Amino acid sequence: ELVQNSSIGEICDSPHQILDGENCTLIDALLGDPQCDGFQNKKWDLFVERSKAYSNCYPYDVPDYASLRSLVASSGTLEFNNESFNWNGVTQNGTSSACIRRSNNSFFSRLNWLTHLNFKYPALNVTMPNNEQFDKLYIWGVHHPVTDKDQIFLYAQPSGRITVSTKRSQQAVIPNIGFRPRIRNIPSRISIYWTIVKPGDILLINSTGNLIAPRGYFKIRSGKSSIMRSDAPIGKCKSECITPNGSIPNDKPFQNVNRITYGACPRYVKQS
Amino acid sequence: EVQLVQSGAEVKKPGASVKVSCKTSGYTFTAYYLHWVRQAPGQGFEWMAWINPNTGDTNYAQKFQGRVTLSRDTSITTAYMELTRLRSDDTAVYYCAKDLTLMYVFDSGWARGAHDYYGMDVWGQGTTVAVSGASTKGPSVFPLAPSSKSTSGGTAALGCLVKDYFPEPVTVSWNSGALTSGVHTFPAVLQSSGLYSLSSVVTVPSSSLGTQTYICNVNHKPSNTKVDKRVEPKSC
Amino acid sequence: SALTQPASVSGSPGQSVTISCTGTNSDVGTFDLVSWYQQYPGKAPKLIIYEGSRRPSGVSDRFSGSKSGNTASLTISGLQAEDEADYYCSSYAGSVVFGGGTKLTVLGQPKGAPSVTLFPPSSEELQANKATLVCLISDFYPGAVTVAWKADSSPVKAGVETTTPSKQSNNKYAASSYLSLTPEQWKSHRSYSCQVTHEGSTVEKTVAPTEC
Ligand SMILES: *[C@@H]1O[C@H](CO)[C@@H](O[C@@H]2O[C@H](CO)[C@@H](O)[C@H](O)[C@H]2NC(C)=O)[C@H](O)[C@H]1NC(C)=O
Ligand SMILES: *[C@@H]1O[C@H](CO)[C@@H](O)[C@H](O)[C@H]1NC(C)=O
Ligand SMILES: *[C@@H]1O[C@H](CO)[C@@H](O)[C@H](O)[C@H]1NC(C)=O
Repeated sequence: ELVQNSSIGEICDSPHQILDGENCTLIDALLGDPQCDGFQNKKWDLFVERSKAYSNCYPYDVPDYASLRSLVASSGTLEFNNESFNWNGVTQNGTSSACIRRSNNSFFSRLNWLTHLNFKYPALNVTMPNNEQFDKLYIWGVHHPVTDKDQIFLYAQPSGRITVSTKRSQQAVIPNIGFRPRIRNIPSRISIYWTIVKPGDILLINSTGNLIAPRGYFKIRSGKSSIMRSDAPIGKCKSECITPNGSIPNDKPFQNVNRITYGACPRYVKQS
Repeated sequence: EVQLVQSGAEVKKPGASVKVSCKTSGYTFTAYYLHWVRQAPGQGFEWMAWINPNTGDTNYAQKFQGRVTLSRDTSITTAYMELTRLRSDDTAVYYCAKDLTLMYVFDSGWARGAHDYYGMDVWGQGTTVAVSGASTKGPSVFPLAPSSKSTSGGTAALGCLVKDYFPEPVTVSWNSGALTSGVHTFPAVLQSSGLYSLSSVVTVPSSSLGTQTYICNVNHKPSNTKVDKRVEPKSC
Repeated sequence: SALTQPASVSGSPGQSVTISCTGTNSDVGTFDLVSWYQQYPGKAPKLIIYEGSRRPSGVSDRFSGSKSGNTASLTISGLQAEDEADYYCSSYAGSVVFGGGTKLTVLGQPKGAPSVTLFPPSSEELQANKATLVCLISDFYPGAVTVAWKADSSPVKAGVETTTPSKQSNNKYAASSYLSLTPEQWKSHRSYSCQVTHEGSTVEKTVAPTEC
């Protein structure tokens, strides 16, 4: 018998740094859901996402959700540095009753909801250089209002336009005004986008409205960090092979517990 | 068109309470702060308090805290301001004013992070509240003697002081109306007690001080008091 | 926690006037949340300047605002007869604060100094155990005056009652001020004075319990 057919039902917290997600996904902890503010600037070798995870802030969606989840998971960190973005002429710190924090209306801790100032929204053109040695990850959004009445009362323009560019890429988004099913009694939505800036490069953001602005950047790292979906409890042991069903020993050259593995694991075989 | 229609003029006695309404129209009542500011007769503006028509939160001024209460009625988009334990020093025109800063957009679930005060763009027509403890009193009339020192040719100024009467008006004539040139009756002043007082002075030739008789005729119709006081040069 | 404005400003038709508005700090000299308001007699205010230099839709471009350090300023160019009103600045310094108000006159006649007549308390009133000094002010233009009373050379602030200026038949202004005293206060001091300040110039009249 040289095929590993069983596991201990637990993920050992050693030797890899395990970060349990509890009720939070990696993207929600990235944006700054009030329930996920305990995960700020935390590091990991394997992020464990649970099936009980749920969002509890402003309803949003991420075009290409898997790639942003994979890119941040393969970085193994949530370290965030605030940058002095100069939004002169607009209102900041937008909050919502769907994003409660400390029994008060709030918003994503990493995002800045910009609206008009006295029914004027000047064309914001801001430039943020990266004079560092690492890569910066900027998370920004586009707000999609329900009606044209809200479009005007939020941004004082019948339609906004957002352009985030570097010397290498360009991202241009037009908001889509319309009704959507009410999530936490909110029929508007936010679309999340990301941009990577390299050393010597500059972040350029042009917006005439509907911009969910960043408050800074996440540091990007390279390593063997990853993410895994599992409802197995985390335990006090040591094992260099993790599967969603728990840690398995790596004695046998084969295993049939599950294909998704992390670390130095045996090869997978079907069977049962 | 944004409109703030306030309630009618009020006449109260000291110690009572007054409550002024302010019906709004032409905008989302619960989306802007609503201020209350008063203006005493002849003075500037003094901010009293504001209210958040959405949540009901208030912010009274330290001088008014404990005596004024703000409230709203969202169904009729009307706000109320009640002042208790009224003073004669509470006599003013009371204004409700809409704040400039938009703070809520309900269907998109937006609430402004903090309130910033940029001004008050729409005001109500104002509600005049008079707080007087005075009843109906006839005036006391005293002579304002002309100057004893006189120049050759020049003029003298004599008058009569009409003290402590209520209410307005009082009529003053000199020598039963035969003297009109040089007559200057000043507008009355309202004292803290609620009573009025004015002075009426006529300028006459100094040579006529010792021959011509000058009598001011005071008539207060609210109390039906008539006074004929003679104004003569001082004893010395 | 206050804003100070000049009591009065004046100009001729076609000229330009500036109304200053000074504070302390953490207001007009940190945040420009300064708003200006125009008020006609017996009418509700109207916002004419917000955000320091911005003008609501419909307000004439002749109105403009500018800051310095801790002062704000409202400028009215091409002055017209209809520009005459009281102007207030407002801002936020712990709470919503208002300026004292500036009466702007558009000069349609030669500036005239006020005539001041001060009457001592009559012998009749003193025997009723009352004493009133009557200070009558007339024939001044523009219609803005500050009145100060003095016991000998010391200021008196209690017992003073002063009217707002009123229009005479000659289209100049008149006002009156009353100082209430006890007969003892009147007879204990050597003299009492009524000081009338108009356009920087002061006219003073004095009375005493002894002169005749
Ligand atoms: C966003 O707006 C900025 C500022 O208007 C644009 O920057 C200008 O770009 C033009 C050519 O597109 C140059 O001629 C100017 O010199 C630039 N201004 C400066 C000094 O920044 C920018 O191009 C806009 N972004 C996009 C992609 O439209
Ligand atoms: C930026 O501010 C947030 C506030 O929540 C904090 O969590 C984060 O550590 C800050 N980053 C830096 C570099 O100060
Ligand atoms: C607004 O955001 C700034 C910068 O992130 C922060 O310092 C401030 O606390 C915020 N204000 C509120 C109360 O939202």
